[PDB]
Amino acid sequence: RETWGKKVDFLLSVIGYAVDLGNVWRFPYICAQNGGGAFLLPYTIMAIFGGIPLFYMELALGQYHRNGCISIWRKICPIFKGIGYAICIIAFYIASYYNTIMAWALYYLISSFTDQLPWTSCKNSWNTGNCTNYFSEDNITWTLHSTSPAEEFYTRHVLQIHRSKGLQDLGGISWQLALCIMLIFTVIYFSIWKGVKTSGKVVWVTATFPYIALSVLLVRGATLPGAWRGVLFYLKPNWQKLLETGVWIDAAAQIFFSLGPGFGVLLAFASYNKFNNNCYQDALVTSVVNCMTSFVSGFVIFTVLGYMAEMRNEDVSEVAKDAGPSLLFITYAEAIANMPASTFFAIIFFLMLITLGLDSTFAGLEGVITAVLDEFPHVWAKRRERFVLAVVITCFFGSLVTLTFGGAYVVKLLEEYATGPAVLTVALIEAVAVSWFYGITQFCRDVKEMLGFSPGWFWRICWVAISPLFLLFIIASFLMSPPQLRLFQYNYPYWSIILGYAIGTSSFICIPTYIAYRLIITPGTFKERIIKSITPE
Amino acid sequence: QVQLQQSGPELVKLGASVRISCKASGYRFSYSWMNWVKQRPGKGLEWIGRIYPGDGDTKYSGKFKGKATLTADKSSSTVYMQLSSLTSEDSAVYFCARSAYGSEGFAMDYWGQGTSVT
Amino acid sequence: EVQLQQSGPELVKPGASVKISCKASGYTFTDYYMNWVKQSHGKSLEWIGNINPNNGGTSYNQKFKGKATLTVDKSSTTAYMELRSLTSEDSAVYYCTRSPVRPYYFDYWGQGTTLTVDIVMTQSHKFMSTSVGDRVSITCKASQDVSTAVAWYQQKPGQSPKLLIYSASYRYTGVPDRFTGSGSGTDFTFTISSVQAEDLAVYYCQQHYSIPRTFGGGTKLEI
Amino acid sequence: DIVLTQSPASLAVSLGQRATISCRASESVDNYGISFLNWFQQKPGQPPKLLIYAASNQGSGVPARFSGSGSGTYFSLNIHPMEEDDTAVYFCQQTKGVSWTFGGGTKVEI
Ligand SMILES: *[C@@H]1O[C@H](CO)[C@@H](O[C@@H]2O[C@H](CO)[C@@H](O)[C@H](O)[C@H]2NC(C)=O)[C@H](O)[C@H]1NC(C)=O
Ligand SMILES: Fc1ccc([C@@H]2CCNC[C@H]2COc2ccc3c(c2)OCO3)cc1
Repeated sequence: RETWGKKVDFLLSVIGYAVDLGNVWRFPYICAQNGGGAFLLPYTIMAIFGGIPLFYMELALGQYHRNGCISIWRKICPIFKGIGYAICIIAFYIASYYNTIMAWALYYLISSFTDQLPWTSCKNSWNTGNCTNYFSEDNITWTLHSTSPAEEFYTRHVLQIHRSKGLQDLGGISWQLALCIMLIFTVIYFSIWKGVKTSGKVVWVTATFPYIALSVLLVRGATLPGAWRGVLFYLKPNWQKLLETGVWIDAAAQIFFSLGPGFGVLLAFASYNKFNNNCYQDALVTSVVNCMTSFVSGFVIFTVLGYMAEMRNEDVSEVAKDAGPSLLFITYAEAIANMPASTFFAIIFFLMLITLGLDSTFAGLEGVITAVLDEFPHVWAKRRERFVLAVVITCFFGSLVTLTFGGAYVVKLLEEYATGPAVLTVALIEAVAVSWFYGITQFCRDVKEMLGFSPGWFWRICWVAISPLFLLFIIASFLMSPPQLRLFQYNYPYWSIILGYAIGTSSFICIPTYIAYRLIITPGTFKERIIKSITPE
Repeated sequence: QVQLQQSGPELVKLGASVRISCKASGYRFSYSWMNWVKQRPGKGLEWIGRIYPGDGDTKYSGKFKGKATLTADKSSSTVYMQLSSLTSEDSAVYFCARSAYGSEGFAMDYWGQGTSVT
Repeated sequence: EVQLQQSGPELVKPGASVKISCKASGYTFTDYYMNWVKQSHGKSLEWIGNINPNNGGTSYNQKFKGKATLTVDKSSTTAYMELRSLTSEDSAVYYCTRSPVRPYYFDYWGQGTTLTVDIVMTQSHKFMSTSVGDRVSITCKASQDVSTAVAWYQQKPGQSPKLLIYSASYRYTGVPDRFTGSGSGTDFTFTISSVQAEDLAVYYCQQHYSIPRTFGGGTKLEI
Repeated sequence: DIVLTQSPASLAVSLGQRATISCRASESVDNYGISFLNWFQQKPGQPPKLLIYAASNQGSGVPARFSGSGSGTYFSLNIHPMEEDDTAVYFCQQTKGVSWTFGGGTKVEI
């Protein structure tokens, strides 16, 4: 089995999958809404209890077994083969809606290449009767039905929501946005076909370019008037909110969505590695800096919308009343065009949203191609240049339901209802498989032989008690009441939760089927055919 | 309601300058365009240009840049077209029309009375 | 021709429900909100809550969590309300108004119906004694940062209030030139030059920087 | 500039008969769903009054004897049985940017 090139190669990819473009809007918006500066207090207690040790055990299975996604269960407990088959179809399900997010930013790159941006004026073919964002000298008013010019460029031209009605009519995919999918998917295919050799070099440019982009964008907001109003609503501690049980669960779901452990993507990094490296130091620095990136990237957004609170003359909660991916392309996009030298700052920000998205889908394609190779030798991936080409075309044709004119409605149901509870259910079932079924007394023996020391008292109790109980509280309150996903004054029908749960449980129905697949083919006494499939060979 | 009032007519001679205006009232002229159309008795229509007030963008086509200079101002709430170096063949009828928004397809809902530039 | 009709008063037993309505006319019902303003007996104004007619959702103050709701009707352009658990402290007068969007102000005001049974704005003393025609001044201080959302109203005993100043710097349509004000951040002042007997009424300091909106105490010119 | 012609040059419709008028062009201005093609009607002494919003919806001040539909590179305005008072000229107008071109016009007679 091959390995990485240098030592710092695979330490740069674990942080690169940990950070994405989701860390700039999904984290700091729940901070400002739920008590301001008091939201950082559950961010550091729930990380050491549920975030960090569950992030650590996924590397420990990949370090010793040095196998893929599906073959690690062959030497632990073979009934849990449905875990690795579940994450394969979510990787086809994630790549349908996730690549459209940078495709909106890739269209913004060619649109903002000119000197005159279309966001500082209403000189276009949108609904110009509501495009009245010019701030005159006390002769300006907007009726309930008015819109923003950043919204009209997002809804009329890119998504074309006027051409559709909702889930009943999706129609004909935009041809201009379809060309952006071909520009994205070319760079994905030309970096994974060789393996870890080209994957070890492409991250050297794409994982540090957004980090230097956070530095040049912070000095823009630092010497910016009205930036002190944004840090006021961000840092003010409100301890009256923490008595509610709702803010505790939403803070616990944020750390799990940011790092994203147990999905099978990260264990491919530890498979192509020597056993002599300290996994304790490699896992501790990644979870520490990821809180540091989400703290720094909250400063570059809230200091700019504080200037929007000055010009539009409202509170920062009123200008940020939306909740979702529209925080970057509606509110933050219009703030760049009103700045001097707007041609330079618009490119470096919208290319930052490009590079943070492609690091997550660089590694996500490696986790699905490594699984089919080791379980079926000399059957799949005999020629590595051809068999990964069959993988990339399936998520290309699968994304045709997301490139429609009603494409904004399908990415809302698939992010929250479909892939939302699916990533918790696949991660809780693997947490009890290694802890209870495989045994906590057996698991620490493989860690001390590759390191040289036994783990402490904190790591032994939290692997059996805290980490199964950490994901149980989040999945219970999520299946309490179906929320109403409001997207541009269009209310979803009552059967939207029915179709949303059915596409979400299609991966979750695979795991009770795959435990039933082996108890049929394995003959003998009903007690003996089970216990043969818990204890490995 | 919305009205568009032009100025009086003017006789065309060799080397004269004719200034034509069109006052906008009853709506917000900063969020719309101002179209101009050529009209000759016995011929059809022809597009000249547009004025988008607020920022100063002006588009020219159909070789009318050499004689027609389209300039407007937000404070007095009207537009102007500065004509220069006229001949006898440049005699035509000018109109100003209010353009609708992009949802209606930039249509000319209202029109002026038109001046006789000959 | 903006006019808001008001229903007649009624005597309701405490603990029961009440129904209050006001029909909107003269404008598009979906273009503006439908806000309600509490007029307590012998004291200042209070905010009640706002309704969104396009979606049916509503936002209100924390004191109306288990007391009242807000519904509207698009077929008749008339909003409905239902207060529950009446007490002796709820002796007040309900109002109906017109409100714009971004910013949220109060342009028109209704006649009202009597019911028989945050950023706070601190002001100066209310009882000021000056001669007729002299330049007066009204001082209003803010507890937090308010950029420009300062307004001033004028309410007569027995008459309905009205909007006077626009964003604390310029006049409104239908307002004489004697009313002018300024301010920036925290030093919000208001002055009237050459006062008359017609302007002798109760003034109010306003704040619209953040939801929920909080009204002021009130001042009086005598003279 | 986009080439925009008009055919025929003159039409003779009797009392009680229907007709149609088209605008020949190389575009296909069908961008973002809205058909970027307008219609006008200029009378002698009157300005070219608007008829239909983007060849799909009747505007204000227009009588109910006018309609229009179509798709692609060929439209067709639907005219009711006309009277003697409809002596005017109809024009084409493609409003797709950035350069606009107008039609030639046809003579309406009885
Ligand atoms: C932008 O403004 C226009 C005004 O022309 C709004 O048009 C309204 O559309 C609805 C149907 O969607 C009609 O029922 C209304 O009658 C129209 N307006 C009026 C005043 O009649 C348009 O809805 C506005 N855009 C948005 C997103 O609200
Ligand atoms: F619900 C959620 C599922 C997975 C996550 C991840 C958590 C870590 N940071 C990146 C997030 C997106 O993961 C991706 C992106 C592209 C992919 C992919 C995975 O596999 C195929 O192509 C987040 C949320």
